[PDB]
Amino acid sequence: VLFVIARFSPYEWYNPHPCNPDSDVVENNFTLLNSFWFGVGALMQQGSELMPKALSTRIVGGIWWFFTLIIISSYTANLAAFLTVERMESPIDSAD
Amino acid sequence: VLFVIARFSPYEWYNPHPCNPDSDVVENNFTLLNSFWFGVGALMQQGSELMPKALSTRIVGGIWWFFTLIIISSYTANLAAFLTVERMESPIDSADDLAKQTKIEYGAVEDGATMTFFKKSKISTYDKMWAFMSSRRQSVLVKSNEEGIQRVLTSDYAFLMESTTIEFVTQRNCNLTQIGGLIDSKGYGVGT
Amino acid sequence: DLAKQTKIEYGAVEDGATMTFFKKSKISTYDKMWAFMSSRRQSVLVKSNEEGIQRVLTSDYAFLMESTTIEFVTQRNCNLTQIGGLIDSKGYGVGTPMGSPYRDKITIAILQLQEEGKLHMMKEKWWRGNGCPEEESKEASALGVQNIGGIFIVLAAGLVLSVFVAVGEFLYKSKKNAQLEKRSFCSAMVEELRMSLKCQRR
Amino acid sequence: FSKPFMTLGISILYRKPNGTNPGVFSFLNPLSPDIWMYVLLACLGVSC
Ligand SMILES: CCCCCCCC/C=C/CCCCCCCC(=O)O[C@@H](COC(=O)CCCCCCCCCCCCCCC)COP(=O)([O-])OCC[N+](C)(C)C
Ligand SMILES: CCCCCCCC/C=C/CCCCCCCC(=O)O[C@@H](COC(=O)CCCCCCCCCCCCCCC)COP(=O)([O-])OCC[N+](C)(C)C
Ligand SMILES: CCCCCCCC/C=C/CCCCCCCC(=O)O[C@@H](COC(=O)CCCCCCCCCCCCCCC)COP(=O)([O-])OCC[N+](C)(C)C
Ligand SMILES: CCCCCCCC/C=C\CCCCCCCC(=O)O[C@@H](COC(=O)CCCCCCCCCCCCCCC)COP(=O)([O-])OCC[N+](C)(C)C
Ligand SMILES: CCCCCCCC/C=C\CCCCCCCC(=O)O[C@@H](COC(=O)CCCCCCCCCCCCCCC)COP(=O)([O-])OCC[N+](C)(C)C
Ligand SMILES: CCCCCCCC/C=C\CCCCCCCC(=O)O[C@@H](COC(=O)CCCCCCCCCCCCCCC)COP(=O)([O-])OCC[N+](C)(C)C
Ligand SMILES: *[C@@H]1O[C@H](CO)[C@@H](O[C@@H]2O[C@H](CO)[C@@H](O)[C@H](O)[C@H]2NC(C)=O)[C@H](O)[C@H]1NC(C)=O
Ligand SMILES: CC(C)CCC[C@@H](C)[C@H]1CC[C@H]2[C@@H]3CC=C4C[C@@H](O)CC[C@]4(C)[C@H]3CC[C@]12C
Ligand SMILES: CC(C)CCC[C@@H](C)[C@H]1CC[C@H]2[C@@H]3CC=C4C[C@@H](O)CC[C@]4(C)[C@H]3CC[C@]12C
Ligand SMILES: CC(C)CCC[C@@H](C)[C@H]1CC[C@H]2[C@@H]3CC=C4C[C@@H](O)CC[C@]4(C)[C@H]3CC[C@]12C
Ligand SMILES: O=S1(=O)NCN(C2CC2)c2ccc(F)cc21
Ligand SMILES: N[C@@H](CCC(=O)O)C(=O)O
Ligand SMILES: N[C@@H](CCC(=O)O)C(=O)O
Repeated sequence: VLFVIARFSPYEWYNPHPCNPDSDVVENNFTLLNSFWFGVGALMQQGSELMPKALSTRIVGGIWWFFTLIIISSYTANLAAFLTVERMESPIDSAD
Repeated sequence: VLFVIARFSPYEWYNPHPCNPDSDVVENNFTLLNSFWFGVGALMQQGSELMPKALSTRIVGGIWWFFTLIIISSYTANLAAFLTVERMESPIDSADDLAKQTKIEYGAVEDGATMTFFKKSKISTYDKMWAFMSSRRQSVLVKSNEEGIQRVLTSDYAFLMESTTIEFVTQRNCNLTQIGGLIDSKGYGVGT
Repeated sequence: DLAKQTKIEYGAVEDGATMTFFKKSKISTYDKMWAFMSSRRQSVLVKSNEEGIQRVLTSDYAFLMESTTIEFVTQRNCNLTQIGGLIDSKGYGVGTPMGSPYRDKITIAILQLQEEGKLHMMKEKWWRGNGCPEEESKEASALGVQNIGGIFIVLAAGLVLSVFVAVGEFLYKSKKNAQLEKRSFCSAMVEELRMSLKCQRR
Repeated sequence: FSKPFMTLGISILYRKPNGTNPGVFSFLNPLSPDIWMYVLLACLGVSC
């Protein structure tokens, strides 16, 4: 979805070129291979070097960060229960 | 307030201009669209391409990070507790809910005290139940307790019975419970 | 738990059923309580219910009493509750002398009132008091403002502390450039024209 | 006696223990107040 919007949004078209372009070197650095890397790079909590610039891609960056914030937090909170393995509790303990 | 300071701080105005700085360049990267992106970007723990300069904006970045450090850390603490499912609340909870419906059939043991209770009741809620039970008297009034327990299992049926006999059944079948409080109070007495 | 301790004194109303209950009890737990109560009989056995309620408030004291009178007190004082389940089961009965024509007539008359619900209507009339704000209702404990709270305080105080650094960054710049370019108070207002510009500039 | 008009039971009357609230600086509790200094003297130290 981010690759669809990045080519479609006319603000992600920027020129890299920190020094006096004077005509046209405008690029759209989100390829396919960069778009998965922003997705995987935010899923593993590390964060990529590539950041969205147009607002059309910020909400995609915004919701996906909130998505991976809940996935990883629900992963950590549940895995505390599964490493602390509740032991064998065969349901006879006394004469009662 | 990050955008207000970054358009007021006379050190945020930096030149990109990497080669050799001449004149007439400098510009803030904190537009008002950008300052939400530092605010959301720090809140979502992922970090932005934006990083402030100019100590007055560093302190806003300093205190917002310690803000979002605690909120995310507090959110992960209780999150182990709230990921437990809750089973569905029963559509009846008292005699008022069970009288004001026709989806669940309900009766009691015929020629018993509970049938005798609603027959001679003058409570407006409880008279509705005997107005219900007297019509389809062949269907909802079972002959014994054991036929009453079985038709709760094998159908959609709520059964009116004594509290102490519920105390034996619910300790035996854990899929089937007491609904609501005690309607009246009575007692088993040795008859003479 | 209450029998196996000496930190909390405990008794009941003297010349009552609860004193009579533990006196003629043969339960091993309950005989320990009457072994306790008979020794310091002057201290822990109060004379009435009202003296028993007051010494729970004004001291470290657990009081043995009826369930229904607890139901009136705990709806009135929300700092003081019932501990544990019912020890026994008893009943308030209208006493008559030994052989009377009024025992059976009231036995009819009490049973008539409870099927009409009037024994329940009278109990709700008196035992329902202030409603008594009840309990935390122990469950998962979703964070309100009362237990996070201060992270908004340091965030508010952090932004207050930040803007005095921003005028501190302003004045240290406005003193530095005015050494040679312009004067002291005016060149601050010159940069106010810079900052209030809605555009990009030099 | 007649036949009862109210059901009883002997029970224990006792004070509720006070539920002292986790006051709004509650998140500083998981570390000791000298460790918060020791982290602060670390980030003032290691940065130097
Ligand atoms: C949750 C949502 C709540 C609402 C969100 C918050 C509110 C929404 C915020 C809306 C405005 C903020 C968006 C970024 C700027 C807009 C640029 C643009 O539209 O294209 C412009 C490109 O020209 C420029 O880019 C000039 C850059 C201006 C400085 C950028 C920050 C100042 C915005 C300050 C914002 C107010 C702060 C107080 C005033 C200082 C086209 O120019 P124009 O269209 O013809 O405009 C007049 C030309 N002029 C400006 C160049 C003279
Ligand atoms: C990992 C980050 C570390 C950073 C290093 C710095 C750490 C230096 C910290 C050092 C110690 C600070 C906490 C004191 C110790 C707590 C124990 C205590 O007794 O206090 C208690 C008194 O309440 C207070 O007085 C708390 C201190 C108020 C200032 C808090 C500043 C936040 C830290 C600024 C950092 C932001 C900037 C960070 C950088 C941009 C609090 O407990 P209570 O709730 O009041 O209980 C009583 C409630 N009751 C009365 C109702 C019962
Ligand atoms: C190179 C090595 C260093 C050299 C040595 C230098 C010498 C240093 C030696 C230091 C020795 C230690 C002395 C202090 C001991 C305090 C512990 C304590 O018990 O008191 C209290 C601390 O609670 C507070 O009130 C803390 C003060 C506010 C917290 C904010 C401070 C940091 C702010 C952000 C930092 C920005 C970071 C920026 C990073 C760039 C806790 O108890 P209390 O119940 O709360 O008491 C209330 C007291 N009161 C009533 C007055 C409120
Ligand atoms: C957004 C455009 C409109 C889309 C609408 C269509 C899309 C739908 C597509 C698929 C879903 C189809 C199935 C459900 C359909 C109904 C939805 C629903 O469930 O209702 C929910 C409410 O809905 C909400 O309020 C949540 C909406 C979140 C808004 C996110 C905005 C983020 C922008 C900020 C970005 C910041 C960026 C940062 C950078 C600056 C609740 O309903 P329920 O609990 O499920 O009801 C159960 C009732 N029952 C209990 C009896 C059983
Ligand atoms: C960690 C910091 C992250 C900040 C994010 C904060 C986001 C906004 C936060 C909160 C906003 C809404 C709060 C109400 C939720 C209560 C539960 C509920 O009602 O569920 C009910 C239905 O579901 C709903 O009715 C909620 C519909 C909106 C859901 C989507 C909100 C997230 C926005 C998406 C944007 C993502 C982020 C945007 C930026 C990218 C289920 O029924 P119930 O539970 O039985 O009813 C109890 C109702 N009660 C509890 C109210 C009494
Ligand atoms: C921009 C928007 C501004 C508008 C909003 C401004 C409003 C804020 C006004 C004033 C804020 C500043 C003073 C705090 C007093 C707040 C009042 C209060 O609640 O009482 C406080 C007492 O006082 C304390 O305990 C605070 C101790 C210091 C913490 C605050 C500064 C952090 C120190 C590090 C510096 C960080 C910066 C540097 C970091 C690098 C809390 O105790 P309480 O009374 O028991 O609480 C009542 C709750 N109750 C009723 C449930 C009992
Ligand atoms: C709840 O009960 C009392 C009420 O405050 C607290 O203990 C007494 O507190 C008063 C002052 O309010 C002192 O004069 C007494 O000496 C205290 N008595 C005892 C035995 O401590 C008590 O601390 C409160 N909190 C809890 C958790 O019980
Ligand atoms: C930081 C700014 C920019 C946004 C947040 C506003 C802050 C200052 C406001 C919003 C909600 C407020 C809280 C709302 C409720 C309570 C409970 C009360 O018993 C004490 C005050 C306290 C704890 C308030 C403190 C101040 C508070 C945290
Ligand atoms: C409250 C005040 C008085 C105390 C803090 C002083 C502040 C406002 C001033 C005093 C000297 C200033 C520094 C002087 C020079 C530089 C080098 C420049 O390349 C980046 C900004 C920087 C690093 C300034 C940041 C702000 C600064 C630290
Ligand atoms: C790099 C610097 C600035 C960090 C802060 C100072 C360090 C070196 C000091 C401050 C207080 C010190 C601690 C104080 C108390 C103890 C307990 C003792 O049984 C073992 C050493 C130990 C654990 C010390 C280790 C070193 C310590 C943590
Ligand atoms: O049917 S009874 O003999 N008389 C009426 N009552 C009650 C008023 C509660 C009670 C309460 C408990 C019983 F065991 C018996 C009866
Ligand atoms: N046990 C009741 C009959 C069953 C019932 O009414 O629930 C009685 O003594 O009459
Ligand atoms: N209510 C009791 C007396 C008080 C008590 O023994 O707790 C009774 O009727 O004898």
